[PDB]
Amino acid sequence: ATMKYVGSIDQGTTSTRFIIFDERQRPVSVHQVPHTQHTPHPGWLEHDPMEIFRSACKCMSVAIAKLRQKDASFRKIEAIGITNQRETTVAWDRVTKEPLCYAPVWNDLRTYDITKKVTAELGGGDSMFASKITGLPVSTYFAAFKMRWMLENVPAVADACRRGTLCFGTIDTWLMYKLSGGKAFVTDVTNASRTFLMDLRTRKWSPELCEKLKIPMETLPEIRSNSELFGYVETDECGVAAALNERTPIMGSIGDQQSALFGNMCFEKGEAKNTYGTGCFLLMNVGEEARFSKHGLLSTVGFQVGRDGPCYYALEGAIACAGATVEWMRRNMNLFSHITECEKLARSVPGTQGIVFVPAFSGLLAPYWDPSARGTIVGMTLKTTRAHVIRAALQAIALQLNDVVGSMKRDAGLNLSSLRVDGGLSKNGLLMEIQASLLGVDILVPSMHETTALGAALCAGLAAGVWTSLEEVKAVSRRENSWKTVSPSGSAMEREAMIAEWREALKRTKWAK
Amino acid sequence: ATMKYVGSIDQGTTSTRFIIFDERQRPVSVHQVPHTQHTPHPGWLEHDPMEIFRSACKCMSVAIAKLRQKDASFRKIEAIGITNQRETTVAWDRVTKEPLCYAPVWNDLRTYDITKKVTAELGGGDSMFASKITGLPVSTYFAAFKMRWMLENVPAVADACRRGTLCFGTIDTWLMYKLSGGKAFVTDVTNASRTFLMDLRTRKWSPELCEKLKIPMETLPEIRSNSELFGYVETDECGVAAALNERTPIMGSIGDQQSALFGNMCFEKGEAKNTYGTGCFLLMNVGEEARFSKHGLLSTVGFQVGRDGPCYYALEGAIACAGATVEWMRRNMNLFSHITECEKLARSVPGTQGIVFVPAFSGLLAPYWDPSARGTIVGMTLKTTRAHVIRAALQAIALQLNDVVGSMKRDAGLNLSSLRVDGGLSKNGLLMEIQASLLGVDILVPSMHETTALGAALCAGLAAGVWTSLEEVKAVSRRENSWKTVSPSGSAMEREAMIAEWREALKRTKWAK
Ligand SMILES: COc1ccc(N2CCN(Cc3cc(=O)oc4c(O)c(O)ccc34)CC2)cc1
Ligand SMILES: COc1ccc(N2CCN(Cc3cc(=O)oc4c(O)c(O)ccc34)CC2)cc1
Repeated sequence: ATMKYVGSIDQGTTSTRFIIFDERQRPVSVHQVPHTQHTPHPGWLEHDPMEIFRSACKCMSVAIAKLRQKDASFRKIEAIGITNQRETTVAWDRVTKEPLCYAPVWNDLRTYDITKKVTAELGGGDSMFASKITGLPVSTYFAAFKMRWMLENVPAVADACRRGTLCFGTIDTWLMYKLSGGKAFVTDVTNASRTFLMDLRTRKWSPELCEKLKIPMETLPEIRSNSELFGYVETDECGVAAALNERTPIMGSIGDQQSALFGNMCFEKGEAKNTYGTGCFLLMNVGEEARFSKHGLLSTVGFQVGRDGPCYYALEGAIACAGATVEWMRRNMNLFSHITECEKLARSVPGTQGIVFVPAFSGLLAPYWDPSARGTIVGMTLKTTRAHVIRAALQAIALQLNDVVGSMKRDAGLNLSSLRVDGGLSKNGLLMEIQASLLGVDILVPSMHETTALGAALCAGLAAGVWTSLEEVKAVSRRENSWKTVSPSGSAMEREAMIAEWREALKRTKWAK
Repeated sequence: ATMKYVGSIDQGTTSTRFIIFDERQRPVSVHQVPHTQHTPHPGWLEHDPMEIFRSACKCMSVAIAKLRQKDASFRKIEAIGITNQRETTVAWDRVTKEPLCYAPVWNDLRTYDITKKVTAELGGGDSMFASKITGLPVSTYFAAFKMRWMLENVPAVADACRRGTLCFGTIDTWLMYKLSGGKAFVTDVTNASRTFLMDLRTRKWSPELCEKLKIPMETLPEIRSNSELFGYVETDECGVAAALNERTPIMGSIGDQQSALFGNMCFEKGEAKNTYGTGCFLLMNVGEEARFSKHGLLSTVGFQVGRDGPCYYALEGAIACAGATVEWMRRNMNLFSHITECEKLARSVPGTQGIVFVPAFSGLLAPYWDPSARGTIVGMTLKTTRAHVIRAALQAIALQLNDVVGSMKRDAGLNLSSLRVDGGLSKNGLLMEIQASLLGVDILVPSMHETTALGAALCAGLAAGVWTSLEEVKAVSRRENSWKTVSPSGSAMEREAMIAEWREALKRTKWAK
C-alpha cells in the first residue's frame, strides 16, 4: 500500500524517451520522441540541443499523463535518473541559457585534423600518450576534441570564450542544466571519463591536460557520482514541472553503456554485457582496480554509487557494424525481405562451407584498429547461397566479440563470468548460440529488456532510497524480471577451425588508401 | 542463276542443330535435337556416338522439310559444313562401324591420372614439354589422353586396336565417317590441333608424340583443310538422303571456336572474337605463322581454306565464369530475379565506388593460373548495394578479357585491330561498353548471332563456290547482315584506376587448400 515510482530519461543518438519504473522494477509508462540527424558534408553529424530538451520534456509529460490514466493514485515520482549518449558535446552561453551551435555527435569526423595535430604534437606520435590518465586513446570521438573544434571554428563560441559566458557539457550535463532551469551544472563520473579531460583513478579533473589541451577549466562542471542530488526540476517547458505535481529531484545521471551495465546487475568483477544499438559495445566490470591497454580497448568508469562511495571500473570495446550488418544484407543487398527470414536462412545450412564475411564496412575496430579495412567476403564457390553469407555475417559478429573478450581476459587479469546481452539482435537465437559456443560462457538474455533505462532509475532509486542495498536491487531483479539463459554447445576444434579461418580472412580486408 | 543454300550441322555439347543458310548469310531454317548427358562417377561426362549421329540426321531432315514448305525457291543444298565440340573423342570399329564404347567429353576428368603420369614420366614434371610442337599443355582436355585412357580401361578398344580395325576420331571425323556411310576417314586441321598428336608447324601427325604417348597412327584419320571436298552424304539414317534429294557434298569442317572466329570474319592478323557464353573463349587470329605462349594460353590453328591453302594460326584464352556469374548472382544470391534487371541495376550507378568482385569460384583460368583462387569481394561500405556488386561482376568479366588480350598482344607481337562478340552476354550493352572502354577498340556485335554455325557454312560454301573469296564473304556480310558497333568511351585514367583496383584485388583471392 502506497506505490512508489522512479523516472528515467534515456536520451539516445536518434531519439529521446522517458520511462517510469515502479519499486518492483517494471516500466509502467513510456514515451519516445525523435530528433533530427543533421549531416552537412560527408562524415558530419549534429544534433539540435533545444530539440533534445524539448524532446525530453514532451516524453516526460506525456509519460506521466499515461501513468495516471492506469494508476489514478500516482501523486509523484520519488526521483528522476538520467542516462545518455556520451561524447556528444554541447556548447552554451551562461546567461543566454542557450546553444551557441549544434552539438557534434560522438561519431562525427569533423575533428579529423585536430586529432592529428594532437597525436603528432601533444602526443609525440603516440595516440595512447594520455592513457594511464584518461584511460583512452586520442580519437575524433571524445569530448575535448569537439570542444577545440568549437572554440576554433564557431563565431559565437570563440566570442563567448573570452567573455566568460561559455559553458561546455556532454548531453547529461546539458539536460541537467536546462531541466533545473540553469540551476544545476554538473556531470557524473562515467560521462566525465569520456571527455579526454578526467583522471580515471582519482575521478577528478586533470588540470595538466585541460591546460596542455587548451580548454579553459572554468567551462567544466563539478563531477559527482551516479547516485546523489544533482539538481531539482524547475521548468515548464512542455508542462513538465506541473505534471510532476511535487518538486521531484534528479538523483541519477549516468553514461549509456555504463547504464546498461549497471541495470543488467553486473556489480561483481568479471561480469560483462553486450549492447546492440547499430554497432556494439562490450563492457566488463573489472573490480576496483583501474585496468589499462595492452592492445587497444578503453578504460572507463563503470559506476560509483553515492557520495564518494565504492567505485567500480571497466574495460570497453566496440564492434561498429552489428545490427547494421543484418539490415545491410536486407535493405542494400536484397538477400531477404522479412526479419525472421535471416534467422531461418542461417539455420538452413550446416555452416559457412568455406566462406568468411568480415563486416568491416567502416573500418575494423575492436582489438585490431585498422581504419582501412573494408567489407570483404572470401572463399566463395558456386555452391554458396545467401544462407551461407547470412550465417557468416553472424559468425563474424561473435568472432569479433571473441577477440574482444580475449583482450579483456589479458588486460583485466580476470576471466569472463557471465555475459548478459540486450537489443535488436539479442532476440536472435542463433547468434546467442554461436557466441555462447565460441566464448564458452553462459549467456543471459533478460525478458525485461529495457535495461539501459533501468540503469539510471536504479541510481536515483538508491540515492532517494526506494531500494538501499544492491542486494535488494538484485533480489527484486531475480524475483521479478525473467532471464532466459544459453549454454555452449560447440567443440574446441570446431571453434579453432572457425578462428583460424577468421584470422586468415582478416589479412585480406585492408583496402582503403 | 538460282538461289543457293548451304547447310551447317552444328554439333555441340548439350545439343545438335542444323541451320540452313542462303547466299546472303541468312539462317532461313533450323531444327535442334538434344542428346543425353551420361555421367557414371562424379566429374565424368560421356556422350553416345550413334545418338549424336541420329540427331544430326533428324536436324537435317526436319530443317529441309520446313524450308521448302516456306521457300518455293529452295531446290537443293549446295554443300554441308560441320562444326563441333572439339576435344571429345570416339572409338569405333572399321568393320562393325559402331562405337566400341561411349565418348568421353572435353570437360571430363577421367584422364586425371594419365595426365599426371604423362607430365611426370615424360616431361620431367614440366606440363609444357610438348607445347612447342602441339601448341598445348598437358591437360585433361585433349584428345590423345582420352584415346589412351580407353585402351587402358575399355577391353573392347584394346581388342580392336590389335585386330587392325580401330579408329579414333573427334566428332567432325566421326560425323563425316557415318555421314559418308563409312567411306571418308578425315579430320580438319583445327580439330587435329586439339588432339595433342599434331605438329603445329607442319600440320601432320607427329611420329615422336604418337610413339611417346603410344597411340598407333593406324587409328588416326587423314588431316585435311577446313574448306575442300571431304565426302558426300550416303546414308538414309533419318530419311536424310531422301530429304536432301540430290547428291550433296560435305565440303566444310571446323572446330566450334574456330568456326566462331571464321564466322565473325576474323581473317586478318590482329582480329579477335570473344564468345560470352557460360564462360568466355577468346581467339585472336595471330597470322600465317604460329605464335607460342608464355602465359598459359593455347596456340592453335585458326583456320585454313583450301587443301594445301594458306594456314592462319591463333592464340586462345578462356575464362571460366561469365554467364555463370550472372546466373549465380540471380539464383544463389537473389540480387535480382528477371534477367533484364541485371543491366538495369548496373546502369543505375555511376560506377562501382571502390569495390572489386573477383568471380573466381572454380579458380582463375585466364593468364594468371591459380586454381586456389576463390570468389572474393573487397571494398564494401554501407553505401554498397547490389547495383554495385552486379556492375562489379561485369567489370570483372571485362578485366579478365583485357588481361588475356594483353598476353596475346605480347606473344603475338601485334595490337588487336577489332573485337567481334557473340554469346548471350553480348546482348548486355553495358558489359559491351565497359569492354570497349577498357580495350580502346570498337567492339562489333552481329545482328545475325548464329556465327558459330556460319563459320562451318562459309567453308562449305567457299569450296562449293557459293561465295568465291574472302573479300566476297566479307562484302555479302557487310551489305546483307547488319552489325552493331560500340566505341570506347571512358577516360584512360578511370581505365588505369579499374586495372589498378583489379590487380590489388587479385592479390586477395587465394583461399583453397
Ligand atoms: C590512425 O590510426 C588510428 C589510431 C587510433 C584509432 N582509434 C581511434 C578510435 N577508437 C574507436 C573506438 C574503439 C572502442 O573500442 O570503443 C570506442 C567507443 O566506445 C566510443 O564511444 C568511440 C570510439 C571507440 C579506436 C582507436 C584509429 C586509427
Ligand atoms: C601455372 O602452371 C600451370 C597451370 C595451369 C595450366 N593449364 C593450362 C591449360 N589450361 C586449359 C585451358 C586453357 C585455356 O586458356 O583455354 C582452354 C580451352 O579453350 C579449352 O577448350 C580447353 C582447355 C583450356 C588449364 C591448365 C598450365 C600451367
